[PDB]
Amino acid sequence: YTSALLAGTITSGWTFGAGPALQIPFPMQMAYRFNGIGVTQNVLYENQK
Amino acid sequence: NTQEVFAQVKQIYKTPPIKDFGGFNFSQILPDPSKPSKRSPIEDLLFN
Amino acid sequence: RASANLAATKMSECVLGQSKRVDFCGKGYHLMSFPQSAPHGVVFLHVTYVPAQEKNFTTAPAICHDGKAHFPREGVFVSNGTHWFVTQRNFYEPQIITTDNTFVSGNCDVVIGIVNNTVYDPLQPELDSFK
Amino acid sequence: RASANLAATKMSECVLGQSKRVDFCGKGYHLMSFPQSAPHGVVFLHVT
Amino acid sequence: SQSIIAYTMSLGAENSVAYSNNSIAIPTNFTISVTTEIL
Ligand SMILES: *[C@@H]1O[C@H](CO)[C@@H](O)[C@H](O)[C@H]1NC(C)=O
Ligand SMILES: *[C@@H]1O[C@H](CO)[C@@H](O)[C@H](O)[C@H]1NC(C)=O
Ligand SMILES: *[C@@H]1O[C@H](CO)[C@@H](O)[C@H](O)[C@H]1NC(C)=O
Repeated sequence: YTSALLAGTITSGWTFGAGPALQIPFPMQMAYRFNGIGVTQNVLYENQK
Repeated sequence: NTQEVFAQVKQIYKTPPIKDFGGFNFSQILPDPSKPSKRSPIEDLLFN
Repeated sequence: RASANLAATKMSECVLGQSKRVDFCGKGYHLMSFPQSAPHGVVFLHVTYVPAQEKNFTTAPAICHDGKAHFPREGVFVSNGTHWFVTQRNFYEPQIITTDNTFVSGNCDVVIGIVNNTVYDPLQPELDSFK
Repeated sequence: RASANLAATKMSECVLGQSKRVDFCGKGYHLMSFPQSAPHGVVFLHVT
Repeated sequence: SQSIIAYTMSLGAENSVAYSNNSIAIPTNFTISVTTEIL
């Protein structure tokens, strides 16, 4: 179950928790998480590595 | 209590074998298929 | 008493307003709620929102148009095979990529995996029609 | 049982989504969480 | 032909999703559901 939760988190964002699982690229997910905290997403794409 | 804290999803997923995650390296919390208990090594330290 | 305090918090959040806490007011995206009274208990009906009918799309994080990277304002770039569109995050609705839909930030050599395309402003056809 | 209800709430909010409650999911602005199993318990790794 | 059986639990259906670095699933339809909850 723990492995399933980790799989869903790292491949689907939070969208699997409310309905059907949708794949999404991982740094795109990180961009949405910065948009969650009031940071504009272009901060991430300049500084990824 | 154990069921209501863990049983939250109704499909069992799996990560793809390719690790093209843009630079992130989740090698320490992913399960390790070289062990009879398919656990991450963090879980192994927790159990030891 | 512990159950009663939990039910009180459920009424004070899920019913009198909209909560963003996932799986606090039922499974899905929460919209609203109604209470009903039962002998020594309460029964909530949560009205929630669940999407369906998903499709496959190719994406790109940014667009280098004139040497400048455009980032989508709210939503995501998608491509259906031939063109590029901006859509929001939870309903498929394509639009033409505008100056109104993106904004300019930095130079397009740093971001990994940018995709060349065009950006339509309404202002050049507006000027050239009068020209 | 009280602590287990707290754990289930933390699993449902910190892991499955992104909460705005300050210091619910660890110190700092919350980004995400990963769970790990443990003997009779769970261990969250909050990324902030 | 009815009788009593014993079995190992099945946790749930296995479901592998096609992850890539450049693919996004976007919903098109939606449903409004009502769920009950008793306290
Ligand atoms: C992840 O980190 C471990 C620890 O050094 C390393 O052995 C492994 O090769 C890394 N994986 C990748 C894909 O870089
Ligand atoms: C997206 O495409 C892949 C392979 O092209 C396929 O396996 C997958 O089922 C598609 N997604 C959907 C929702 O059909
Ligand atoms: C995605 O992975 C493929 C693997 O073949 C790689 O060639 C491609 O460069 C990756 N995409 C980006 C944007 O780097």
